[PDB]
Amino acid sequence: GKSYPTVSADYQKAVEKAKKKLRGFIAEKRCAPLMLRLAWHSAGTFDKGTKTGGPFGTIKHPAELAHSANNGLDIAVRLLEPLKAEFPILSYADFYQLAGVVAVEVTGGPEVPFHPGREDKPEPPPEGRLPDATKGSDHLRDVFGKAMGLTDQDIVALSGGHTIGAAHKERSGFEGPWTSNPLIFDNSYFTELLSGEKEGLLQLPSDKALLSDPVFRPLVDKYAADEDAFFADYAEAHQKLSELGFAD
Ligand code: HEM
Ligand SMILES: [K+]
Repeated sequence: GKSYPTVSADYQKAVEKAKKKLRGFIAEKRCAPLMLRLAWHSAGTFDKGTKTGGPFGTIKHPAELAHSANNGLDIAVRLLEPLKAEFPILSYADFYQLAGVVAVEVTGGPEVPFHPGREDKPEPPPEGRLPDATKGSDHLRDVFGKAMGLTDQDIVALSGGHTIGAAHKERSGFEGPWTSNPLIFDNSYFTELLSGEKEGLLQLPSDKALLSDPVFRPLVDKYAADEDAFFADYAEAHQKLSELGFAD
């Protein structure tokens, strides 16, 4: 159950103006995938049992940026700082999650509902909570299930965020896009994953894990066949992720 906090009218006005400015900025800079990854890596540190981590603005801290999993996200933070400065009333936590919602929207994805009121927290979570691309389904459930508190459906739908963007050998070490159209939010991640490896496209071991797991594979098949079902389940999961630890 979520009970969202009240924010002032002025705060609500700034969310709306920031949403529009983020559309223009993220479209022009071609940085939707990185902005989605910043929001995801922000939220994905939540541990439900201790209620630590999650989307509370800490990823901008040099000490969280310096986590190995977060290679390259300093770029994201830097790119957003001038625009954030235009919206002093907004928390960083809300601004980065709004950026992730807008990243999905401006690449043609679902409209993920957005609620303001996240407070910036003073201290980043311990390093080590983000998923490891070399591991498989048990590990995915450890991180998205046992720590974050998301469902198996959420795991597969959120994995579809790889439909935009690419890996970089100087960041993670992996290299290349998952899809032929890495600035378009669609179900291609799943149709690629099914079709086997393609010259010039990437699959992580963690993506492949989806194919061999009895619960994940029917969802991959669903999303490959029905982009609308993918969009519905993605929007549900992204909203949940963006709200972990918030408004509970
Ligand atoms: C399931 C487990 C996860 C693993 C192991 C994983 C791993 C990775 C890796 C290794 C990269 C490449 C980083 C680089 O070299 O630039 C990456 C990027 C990406 N990830 Fe994930 N990922 C996972 C889940 C997610 C989720 C939950 C989403 C958000 C819904 C997400 C969104 C993205 C985006 C959009 C990119 C591309 C970034 C860019 O183009 O710079 N990933 N991920
Ligand atoms: K795509």
